[PDB]
Amino acid sequence: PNMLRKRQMTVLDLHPGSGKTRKILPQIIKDAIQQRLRTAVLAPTRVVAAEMAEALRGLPVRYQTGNEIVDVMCHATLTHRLMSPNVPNYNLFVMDEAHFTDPASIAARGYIATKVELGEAAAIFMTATPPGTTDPFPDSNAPIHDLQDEIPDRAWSSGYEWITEYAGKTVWFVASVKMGNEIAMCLQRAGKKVIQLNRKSYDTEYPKCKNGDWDFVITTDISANFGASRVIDCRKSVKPTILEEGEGRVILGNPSPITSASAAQRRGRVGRNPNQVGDEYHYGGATSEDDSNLAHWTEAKIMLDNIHMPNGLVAQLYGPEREKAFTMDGEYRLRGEEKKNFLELLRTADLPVWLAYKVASNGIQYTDRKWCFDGPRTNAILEDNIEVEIVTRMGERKILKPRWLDARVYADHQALKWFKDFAAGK
Repeated sequence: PNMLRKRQMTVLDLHPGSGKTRKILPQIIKDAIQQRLRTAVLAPTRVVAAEMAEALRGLPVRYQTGNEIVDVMCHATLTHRLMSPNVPNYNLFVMDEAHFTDPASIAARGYIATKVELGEAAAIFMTATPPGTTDPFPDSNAPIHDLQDEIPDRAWSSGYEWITEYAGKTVWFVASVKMGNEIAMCLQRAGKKVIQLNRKSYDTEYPKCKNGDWDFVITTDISANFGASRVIDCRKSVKPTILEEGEGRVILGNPSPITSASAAQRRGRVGRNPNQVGDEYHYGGATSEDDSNLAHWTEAKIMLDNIHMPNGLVAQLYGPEREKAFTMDGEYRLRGEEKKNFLELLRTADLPVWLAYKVASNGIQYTDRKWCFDGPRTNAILEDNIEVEIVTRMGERKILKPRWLDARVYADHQALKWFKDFAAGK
């Protein structure tokens, strides 16, 4: 209850499997309402806000993704609102999964930390792996066998007997959906039942695990729980990376080492049941915290620079994250029409922050799509081995050749489809 008073930043380092959302969160919220604190409760991802709504039943809470003083929203709803000209004076912020390195999450932590430092609010960040984490092997409810193994990143014809011999359930984190599919098909040829949880997520696949009739779930990301007694972790992921070369570019790099926080979260899927001994975590490479060129640090700073504060001052990243990229505070601030264009490119067109910033900072209007087509011929986007063409709503056929390339807009067929609609003026 005391943690709720202004000027306190509390990190609840709760090791994986402690049920923070389900037990600890409701008590905090009950104490907040009791103390009449205007409270923002922040969820990172799709499911967590909903899991919060059930956890917080009976409590006067308002969900935003009449008289309630507690608001539940995604990390990103807060950040997008903060940048706009349209946010309550929260006395308390509670951020669940406060390790997420989505740019809007990083920016949200910076804003919150800044408000707490000013003595304007209190905050509680809940996560097993808080920012500044370096330990991939945190505590668990049951001991876990940590095993360094060579992990395949493609189909195998022989060897790797330990993978297929195992009798229990395995979650295998792979570096890419493509790689995941090769592996899944491999395992299926070996008689294993496999679920690929990527963006067939809440299709059949998400609650296809609850039936329990599977041997492996192959996934790239986010670490709801399953029946797993074993995790296989390639310990790599493909990350958007900024290349400062030309007029600048964002690439999706070859698979690179994950952070210790990510490794800990992956490992933390197992060892959760104090009556189940022998769970295993097999990992295939080192972690790294050297990731200053990840797009998200710069994108977080772009967002923070664009949140106006009262003291004329610029919010800063949360302390342990400040070192991830040093710029002069305010460097990325946009004003007037450029800022309006930037927000529209973010909220309507859903462009990545970096790309929205490049377009708006070059004085381009939201509705002017010429930049999608007037880049150098080296920038032509190719899909299934041919130049991508669109027909604009004006009746012109154009090759998609953007002035700035952000690989996230052509990462998958669906990303490229959305970007083509955008380029055409749909």
